[PDB]
Amino acid sequence: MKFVDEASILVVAGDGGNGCVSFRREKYIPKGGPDGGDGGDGGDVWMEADENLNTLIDYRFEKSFRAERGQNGASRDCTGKRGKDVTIKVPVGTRVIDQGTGETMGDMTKHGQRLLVAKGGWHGLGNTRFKSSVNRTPRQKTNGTPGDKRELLLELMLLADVGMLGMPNAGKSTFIRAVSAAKPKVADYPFTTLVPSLGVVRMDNEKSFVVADIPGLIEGAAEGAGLGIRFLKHLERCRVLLHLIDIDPIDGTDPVENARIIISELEKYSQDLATKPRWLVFNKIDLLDKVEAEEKAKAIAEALGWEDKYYLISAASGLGVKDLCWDVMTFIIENPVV
Amino acid sequence: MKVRASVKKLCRNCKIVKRDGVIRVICSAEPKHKQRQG
Amino acid sequence: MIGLVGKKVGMTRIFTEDGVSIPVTVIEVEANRVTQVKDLANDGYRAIQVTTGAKKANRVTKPEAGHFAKAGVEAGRGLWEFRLAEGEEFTVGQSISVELFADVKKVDVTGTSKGKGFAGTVKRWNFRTQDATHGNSLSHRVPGSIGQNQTPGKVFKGKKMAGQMGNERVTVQSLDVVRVDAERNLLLVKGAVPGATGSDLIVKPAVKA
Amino acid sequence: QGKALQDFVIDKIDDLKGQDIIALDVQGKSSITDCMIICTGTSSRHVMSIADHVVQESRAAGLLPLGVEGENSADWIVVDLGDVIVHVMQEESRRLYELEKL
Amino acid sequence: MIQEQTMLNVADNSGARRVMCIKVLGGSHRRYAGVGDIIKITIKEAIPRGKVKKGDVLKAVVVRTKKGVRRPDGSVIRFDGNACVLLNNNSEQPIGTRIFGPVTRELRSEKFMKIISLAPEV
Amino acid sequence: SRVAKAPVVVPAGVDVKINGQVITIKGKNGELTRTLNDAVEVKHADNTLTFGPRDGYADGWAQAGTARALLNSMVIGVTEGFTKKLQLVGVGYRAAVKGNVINLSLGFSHPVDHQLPAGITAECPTQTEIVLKGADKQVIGQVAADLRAYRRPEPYKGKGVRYADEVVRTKEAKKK
RNA sequence: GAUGUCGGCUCAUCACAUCCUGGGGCUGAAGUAGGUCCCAAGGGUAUGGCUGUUCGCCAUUUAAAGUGGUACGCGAGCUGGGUUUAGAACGUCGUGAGACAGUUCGGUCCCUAUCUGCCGUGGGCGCUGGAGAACUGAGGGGGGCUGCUCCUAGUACGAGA
RNA sequence: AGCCAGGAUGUUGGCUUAGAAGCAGCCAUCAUUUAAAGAAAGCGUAAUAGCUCACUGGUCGAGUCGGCCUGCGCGGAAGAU
Ligand SMILES: Nc1nc2c(ncn2[C@@H]2O[C@H](COP(=O)(O)OP(=O)(O)NP(=O)(O)O)[C@@H](O)[C@H]2O)c(=O)[nH]1
Ligand SMILES: [Mg+2]
Ligand SMILES: [Mg+2]
Ligand SMILES: [Mg+2]
Ligand SMILES: [Mg+2]
Ligand SMILES: [Mg+2]
Ligand SMILES: [Zn+2]
Repeated sequence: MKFVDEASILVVAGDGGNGCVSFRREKYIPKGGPDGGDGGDGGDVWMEADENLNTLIDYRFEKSFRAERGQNGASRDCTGKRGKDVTIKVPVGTRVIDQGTGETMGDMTKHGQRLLVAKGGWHGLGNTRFKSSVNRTPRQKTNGTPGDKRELLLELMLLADVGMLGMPNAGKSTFIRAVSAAKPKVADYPFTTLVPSLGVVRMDNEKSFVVADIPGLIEGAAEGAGLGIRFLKHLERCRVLLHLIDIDPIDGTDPVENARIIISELEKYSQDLATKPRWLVFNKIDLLDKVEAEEKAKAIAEALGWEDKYYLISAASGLGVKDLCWDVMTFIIENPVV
Repeated sequence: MKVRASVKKLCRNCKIVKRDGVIRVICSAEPKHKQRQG
Repeated sequence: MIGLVGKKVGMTRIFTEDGVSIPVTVIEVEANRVTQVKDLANDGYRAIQVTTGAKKANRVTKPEAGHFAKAGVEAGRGLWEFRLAEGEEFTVGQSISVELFADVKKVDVTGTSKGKGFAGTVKRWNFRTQDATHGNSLSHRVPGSIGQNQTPGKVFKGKKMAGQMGNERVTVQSLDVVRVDAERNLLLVKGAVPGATGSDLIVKPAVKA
Repeated sequence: QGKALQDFVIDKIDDLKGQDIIALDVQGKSSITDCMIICTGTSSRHVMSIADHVVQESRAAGLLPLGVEGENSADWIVVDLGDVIVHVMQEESRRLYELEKL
Repeated sequence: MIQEQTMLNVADNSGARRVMCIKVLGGSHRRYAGVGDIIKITIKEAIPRGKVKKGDVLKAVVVRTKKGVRRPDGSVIRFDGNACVLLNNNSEQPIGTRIFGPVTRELRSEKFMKIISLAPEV
Repeated sequence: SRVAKAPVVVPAGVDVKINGQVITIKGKNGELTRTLNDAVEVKHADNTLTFGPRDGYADGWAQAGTARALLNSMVIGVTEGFTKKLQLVGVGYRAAVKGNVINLSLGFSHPVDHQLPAGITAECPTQTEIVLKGADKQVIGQVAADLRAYRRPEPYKGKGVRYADEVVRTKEAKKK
């Protein structure tokens, strides 16, 4: 369901098989020889990238994934079977990090790409493998090489096409309800949402886009002491970054000051988000019953001076929801670079 | 439910009952404490 | 309800209006006459004894002649009993026709299958023939092993080997009836029935769904 | 139904914005049908949507389709409406499979 | 019938000429493939410029059988040569763009309309 | 045992007949009869019913107190009656009663029909509300369990049928 | 005082510490699909390349290609590839004859069933006068496998997939 | 042991804290009228709420609670004709 990154996984490669110290005795042959089958190769844990997945909810409990013990070498030159490979379903774009001198082993690129994370243990050679002129009755046995005990950290970035950035007083969460059916928590208090949530806007069967709402940020969010600026990491992948500004906020009462305060820490996260074409729309229009609604819209739009196309919408019900979505999708078409 | 030779009251809300000649533990709060084979 | 007893005359196909060919078996049924009706008081179970066809007077001996004369029925090829279904009733001497099969639409046919004589293990139990080459000596259609070593030390009952095959009662269930003829006394049943041409067959309404 | 399903299918496809509608009156060249309709699909999802739309309306019309093929892959999907086969396929599939031969 | 290790011809212009039915699909202990069936083939002879190469393993659909096809009226459809249409491994769709030769009506019953539509015969 | 130390009192208009080890509490709300264990004795007395065991029985007072409990519910059911409350939560969940049969629609592919005992009646004040009226607590409890067993609630969304006073576990589950 | 061994073929049977199908509990069980545990032996439980191979690796299916016992089942049922008497050769050891739980080439698999057992089929007698039929059933045996598609329903669930 | 009630007063205790009002973090943990109330153990709310707990009152009315020694039992306990 929801989008949660920063998953951790523990994976162990299958231990290699164990040979057996056995000797062959037949009907007429008391001295047959060292006849002990070698062990089986240990299981191998694999990585698989699927287009369908876009979240790591299945790995927030960090289960321990076990590759089965390699089959022990049986007597009478019976080689044990190798353990079956373990494949973990992973989305596209995840980062692979080890705990302790960890590095990026590989980045998921396309569907079906396979990455090796831990190679299984080698099989244990039986007494058949150590007979020679020096020693003719080998009693020595080799333990299979142990599997790889590795700690894995999975980092995933947001795959949404539209990202939202606005104050907690702005109707970011309630706008998802007007454009989709996702049912996030909506209430009259600051910082209602704690983690980013997804939403898909499907007005037609042929064409659709994914829009995600991001938890609100405050004046002091730039340096920290709140939720920080870490939730803007799930950006730079969205084609367009919709911006919501609360007209005549109930508890803000400073529309001019807080309108430009978003850009303050936007210009200070890491590189000012490369100044991607973020739009600018207002919300809570139904609160202003009449001509006063858009009369203040131009007054607050001239303060920014951007002067580009602005949309007057109300996230409560309709009133620009059905037409703003088309323009958002229109922007998507001509720009296919993610 | 877990089935094991040793059965004990894991939490304060575990009742030990003898059903059909075997020892069982019933947890009214939540069903993770169900045991058998006492 | 009860069924009928008749004789198979052969097999023939039936062409439908859409061109589909239905291979059917043609069974002639003579008007069966009830020779006895059983009751709980006397025998403890309800059944009716019927006969079909005709038998030569010289071949018919006195014991069964009195049996036929008691019911007022002439000689018959054989005698059979059909179990009643808790509410249906028949009287002694009543002739049984064939039109009652106009609604069952599913019949069960029992008869003595063809006799194949002493059949081998391969033919009877559908065993696997051993290799005919690669050094094989005097063992092609032999059964092979028939048990384990001395620990069992015997051959279990019901073990599959050669013996008399066929010439026994065989039941084929859920056979569709195609057409029934009253004035000609023919019954057309879809599929193949056990036995050879001219053998006696017992047809009953299907017991399964 | 005859000479009426020809216009019925075209109306249903055009109801969902089909492009380059062509009707081939294969009266005797083919031994399975009487006429054929080939239509283009803008995208993979559009092709599936067109196929579902024509099948669903056919059931309400009173004719059950005999089957469809291009379900998993939307490159080319066919619908068997009895005497009429209707092909809806992507932009690429109409050139690799050149359907002007019949 | 059609069983494993059987030389097979091609009824399409994918690029192959002679393939090997070497595994028949449908269930456990599958012995034979009828006229409409999914089989696994390996390329034994193909044009170098064709869409497929030598040694490739993929799925095929039978089209014509030596033994024949039993119609519901006791009529058989015999043929001189065994042919198949090549399909992609993941998705059962024809690879070739044309069908060369007659095709039985039985493929219509099993919802194989790609072969039936672009086949200039039965 | 010690629960049986408190004899029960029957209200006015309640007739009690003893014919050995069978007890009848027939009255305003129907007629019912129960056979005993042949080991506990009830003595006819003033307007109060007492219980006692037989000498020479190992169980003794342990099982005698059981009759004191069941007979207590008998007088309640014949004068006040027994009420069982079941409610339906979830979309597509409807309940209706036609005579002696409750009609159920619980997201299945076929309607569910239940046949009630002779002395059990059910009413549907709301499409998602069924109330069971009976004279014996054991019978209505079995009936309520039968209704509950079809769609026992799951702890993720709570969909299913439940008692009015029953509290069910709620889980915030998120994975796969 | 003796062919008798491993593997393969034919034929199987039994146990459940259950591979699938069946019934459930818990879950870090949204659903499909999985993790673990309990009951359950009715049925079913793969084809090829390599090697003699059992076992394995590989290719491709299936719901699965279960674990073991039965003189590591079964050679008075078959095979004789492995090993291997007598021949010969290579490497090594020894002066040598020769040897080597080192390798390579070739190298006789007998039996007409007495008894128990089993598969079928008969004669004698009995069942209390004899005979001809037709049945109830004390008991015994056979069979019990399952894939895919559609409707329910793109419904419950799920932001969507 | 059940049942019916009470279970606050400065006081949202101070700091960090968007939110720490007892139950995300630390600290002191003293002290008020009471038969009793701990800035306090668990559920829940981001936090308020909303449920308990420690403890007290009333009806009910006679044994109740938890340690030892000993006899006989229960599970632990699945294999092949
Ligand atoms: N009438 C009206 N009220 C609105 C509208 N948009 C928001 N509101 C009101 O203002 C409140 C703002 O809260 P909310 O929308 O949940 O904020 P948010 O998007 O969740 N931001 P954050 O996650 O940071 O708390 C809403 O709960 C609602 O009461 C609107 O268009 N019309
Ligand atoms: Mg929000
Ligand atoms: Mg429609
Ligand atoms: Mg589909
Ligand atoms: Mg869909
Ligand atoms: Mg489907
Ligand atoms: Zn517990």
